[PDB]
Amino acid sequence: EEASSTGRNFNVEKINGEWHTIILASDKREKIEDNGNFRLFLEQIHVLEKSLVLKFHTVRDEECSELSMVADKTEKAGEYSVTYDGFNTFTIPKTDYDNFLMAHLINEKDGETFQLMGLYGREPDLSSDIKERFAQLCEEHGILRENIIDLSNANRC
Repeated sequence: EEASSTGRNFNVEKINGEWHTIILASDKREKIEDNGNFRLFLEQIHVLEKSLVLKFHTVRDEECSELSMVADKTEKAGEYSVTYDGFNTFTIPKTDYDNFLMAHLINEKDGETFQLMGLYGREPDLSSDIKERFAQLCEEHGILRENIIDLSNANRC
């Protein structure tokens, strides 16, 4: 079964655990390119009562660096917020819990904004069919495929 974090049947505890950044997408490509602040490699999601603890690592000059963030539930069901290089809110428009998780995020910094979409997998890669479903979801948010970056052969340290 698949669900949306904003859906009536969403079970947040089922997204707990191991996750890997498979593909990142953005309408501001630089944010997820080699030195962008949003090229984050997810490692796990710890589901709490009113928040999610996200553990990521970044890379610079082939060197991994750990970083944790706490995303708090907001007044909108299925929506979380977190301060990081500006103010961010995100939802999970689609997840099947056991294979993939697709997140849609809005960042607001210095009076501006950009969208970030992420495809995370329980394993360090996902099937071409799931990757195609992600490209369709990105398209529905106005993000061109050329702004979608597959990081599957670059997510391990």
